[PDB]
Amino acid sequence: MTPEAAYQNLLEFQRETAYLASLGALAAWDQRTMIPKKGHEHRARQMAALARLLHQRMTDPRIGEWLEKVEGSPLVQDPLSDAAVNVREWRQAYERARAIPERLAVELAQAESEAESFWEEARPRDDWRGFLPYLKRVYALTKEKAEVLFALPPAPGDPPYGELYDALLDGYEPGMRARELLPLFAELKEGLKGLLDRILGSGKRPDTSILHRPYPVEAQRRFALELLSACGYDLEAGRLDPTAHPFEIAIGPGDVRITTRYYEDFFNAGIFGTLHEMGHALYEQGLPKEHWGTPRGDAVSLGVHESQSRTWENLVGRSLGFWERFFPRAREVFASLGDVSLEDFHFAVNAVEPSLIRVEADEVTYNLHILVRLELELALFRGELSPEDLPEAWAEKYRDHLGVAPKDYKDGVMQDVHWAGGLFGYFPTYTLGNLYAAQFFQKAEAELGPLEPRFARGEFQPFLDWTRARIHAEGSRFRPRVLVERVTGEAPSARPFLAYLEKKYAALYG
Amino acid sequence: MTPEAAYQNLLEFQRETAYLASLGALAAWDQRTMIPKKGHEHRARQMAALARLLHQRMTDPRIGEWLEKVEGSPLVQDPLSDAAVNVREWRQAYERARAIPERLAVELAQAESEAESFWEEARPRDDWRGFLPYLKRVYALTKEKAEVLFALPPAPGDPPYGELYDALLDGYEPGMRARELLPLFAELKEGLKGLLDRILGSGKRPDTSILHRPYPVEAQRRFALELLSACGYDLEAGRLDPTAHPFEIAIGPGDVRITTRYYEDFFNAGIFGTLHEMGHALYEQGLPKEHWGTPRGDAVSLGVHESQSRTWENLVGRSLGFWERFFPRAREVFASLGDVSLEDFHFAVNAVEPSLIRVEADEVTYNLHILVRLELELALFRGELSPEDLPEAWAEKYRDHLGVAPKDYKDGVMQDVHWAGGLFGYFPTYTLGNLYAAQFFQKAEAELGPLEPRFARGEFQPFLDWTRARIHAEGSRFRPRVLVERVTGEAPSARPFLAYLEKKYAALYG
Ligand SMILES: [Zn+2]
Ligand SMILES: [Zn+2]
Repeated sequence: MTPEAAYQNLLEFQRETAYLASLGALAAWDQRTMIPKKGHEHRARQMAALARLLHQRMTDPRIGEWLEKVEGSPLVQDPLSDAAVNVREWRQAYERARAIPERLAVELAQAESEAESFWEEARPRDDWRGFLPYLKRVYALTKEKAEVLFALPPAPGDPPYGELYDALLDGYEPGMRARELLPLFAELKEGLKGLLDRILGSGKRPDTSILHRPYPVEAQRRFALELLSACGYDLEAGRLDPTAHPFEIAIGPGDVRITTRYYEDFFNAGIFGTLHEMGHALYEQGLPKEHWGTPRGDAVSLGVHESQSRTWENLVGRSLGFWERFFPRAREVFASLGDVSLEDFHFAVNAVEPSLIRVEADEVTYNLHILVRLELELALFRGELSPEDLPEAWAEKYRDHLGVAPKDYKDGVMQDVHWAGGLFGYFPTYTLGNLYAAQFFQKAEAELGPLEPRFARGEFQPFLDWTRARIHAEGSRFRPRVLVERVTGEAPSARPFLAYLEKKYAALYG
Repeated sequence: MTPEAAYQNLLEFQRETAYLASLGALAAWDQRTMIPKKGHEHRARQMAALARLLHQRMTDPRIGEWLEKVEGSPLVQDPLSDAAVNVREWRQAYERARAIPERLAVELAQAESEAESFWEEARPRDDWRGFLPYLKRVYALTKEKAEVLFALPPAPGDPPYGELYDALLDGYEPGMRARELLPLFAELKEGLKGLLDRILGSGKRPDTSILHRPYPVEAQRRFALELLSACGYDLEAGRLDPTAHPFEIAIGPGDVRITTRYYEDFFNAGIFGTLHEMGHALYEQGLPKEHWGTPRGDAVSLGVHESQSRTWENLVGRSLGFWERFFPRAREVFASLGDVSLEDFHFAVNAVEPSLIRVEADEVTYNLHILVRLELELALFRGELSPEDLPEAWAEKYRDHLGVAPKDYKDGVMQDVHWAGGLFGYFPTYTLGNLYAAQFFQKAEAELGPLEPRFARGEFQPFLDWTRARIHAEGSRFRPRVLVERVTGEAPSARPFLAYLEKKYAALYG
């Protein structure tokens, strides 16, 4: 068996797994939108059976045989080639899937399910004491999983793991290590606190009460569809439906779906949430279809994915140019806007406020919430902090980073599901997406010409085409750090994000 | 390995296949309702990958090992026991799936796909000449499949095959043979022609033009939902959505879905079509959930399934009692009914008319369309008729059975897709469903008391509970012929259907 024959067998087998898994993607979409109230228990059973099948296919020893025969062949010598890109990822997933003992996968999966469902009810009850045993168990098995993965050799071509955490972080953000995040976030922290301090001393507005007037849900839907169409989302290849928790989900080429949630009495949630999910969807629709089902045709990381959602939510969607374009229409469709000026509205949708809850934070304060979760997760995995001491260390860092501290557990350390779901090394990606987005955006402006005037006329397609040629077309060919450097000429940095904020908020807050 | 251990292994393996297949059911639902216009090609690829997986699981040699160890064991000696019912079906599907050579399955699947897509365009063009080669090929491979299946021993406990056709018919209608259909349909034919002849000589009405006034689509939807709720469809366990071609589809316990099609200018299609699909759904919702995924928990045949759709479309839905109940509401919601009396409306929805097109036929003429297709299919498989001579033999039997003959191919021998899709031995089930339905209905009235008065007050739940205890609860425990006899005390017969028609139409047509 030549390396070419083995590469074909491996591509066919891996592509078939992706097709079967995408029926899982469809069922997950349906579970959150169309499913009958009484159909959930069966759906879970269906998902569980699919998961067993995929676990068999992802650990089939044939994958090792074929990989053994392809690796070191000429076919893969060029790291930039499709085959090298694919095999690099296939090897790394195979090795990680085979290295976890079933005993450990099963206990971890069970502990995360128990802690998630206990957390649903315990957060409204402010019940740390009863939640902690569940979180303690999830941490432990997560830590045990980290050690297993750490002891594997990293993928050929990437920075080695520096410490335990990196083995978790690498799953969500290939190639990203703590020793790169440290300087990145230190620079961001200093710049955000200085900018917050200047906003706090401004004595200017914003009139957020404008956003809490009435905004009929059905008019929000119609207005969001106009926005989706003008920005370039292909509605013939997607759809928009209501859900309890907005998400985007890619079913396959020609089928990328958005969901959102509207609030009769809050403009932001449904409009900017639709735009945020549109950004994700635009990435998925711009990936190269001839590589669907392979690593060359998959999104490269959560950071880059979040860079595309945040590009369209904030850098476009919350910009002066965007609203110069669409504010007249909004006054036509929303009675609560009849007596509202463009300047008031643009300032209102960009209000800044230190607050306890991350998922409600403005773009200036949001990333400080991520820093504290990062700082705590590193303390945990470095063995310097214990889950029992998490509530005090949480408020300590909320006071130093944001200048406000929780008075309870509900709106404090228990506010997010992530840790109960065993999502450690996940949070930094939210911030990486913001830093990447501004860095991409700055190069796009430098190559395309300033974009505010173009947005004001509704011309979004050149910037969209630019993100396709620079980012979406590449799939997983380049690790994020390398992709950022190929598009922008420099390694990931916080300065473009800070420059973007400093200019935008120097103008709004005088 | 005991027989008990083998039966458990076999139940676990077979139930898991059903769960994976039900993700196929979900994707098929989505393909006809929610899928984006550009997502079809991927969906087909997903369906194709699922089909390969299922084909592997359905022919896994382990099924033969486990069956070998269970068969002849005490566990299965009682033919009425769950294990016997299950193993009977598992063996028969395994043997039929293993007996078809891949060469033959692949050519047949290909020939049916080619002939279906060629038939879509060729029927509007009246293009027999170009369609015939495609149909000729599908017949041949279908005939070859019949011979393979015929040469297997029939399932222990059922009538032997009498001739080639029975091997096809048995797949759609377990245990049903041509030599039972012959007397059944001969009796039906004589009775329908006599009743048609009396209707034709009546000189009474019906005013069908009432049904072609306007009926706003959205009011049809709201009215159908009232009907669904009153008849006992569990909307918390289902849903109703528009589609191009109505169907029902069961995804799992708690999740049984209906689709329908409304016409602004034709009342019947969307209302009675919703009721027809509701009948299917009511069967699926009444199957016993603790046996989901096994033959004991599956619908037993297309005839019985169609008996439940036709029960609710016609025996309930087109009855005087039903409209005594719901006609006032219909006059409240439909302006075109303001000047219309109950007597006019009930006669209109029950109009009878010999016509060329089966899918538009009234309940008195519809089954004669099935007889001719049966007569032609038997001629083909007995080697007495050739596909080339099908257009003449078609019009000959349309003249003798219905007294009207097609003038072209479009609205003649090419009107239905079935033969191009290789659905031979399928059509008789439509009529078996009508005969069963009336036979069930007659026993229900004899045990429950006349139902017209109960319908007139909206009391549908006792009859629904009766169909659950008599039919739905049984799953596939009894072959249809045996199930009809356990519920009604007699073997399937045409007389209850004819008695039902004779009384209903003696009154409408004087
Ligand atoms: Zn996001
Ligand atoms: Zn039907």
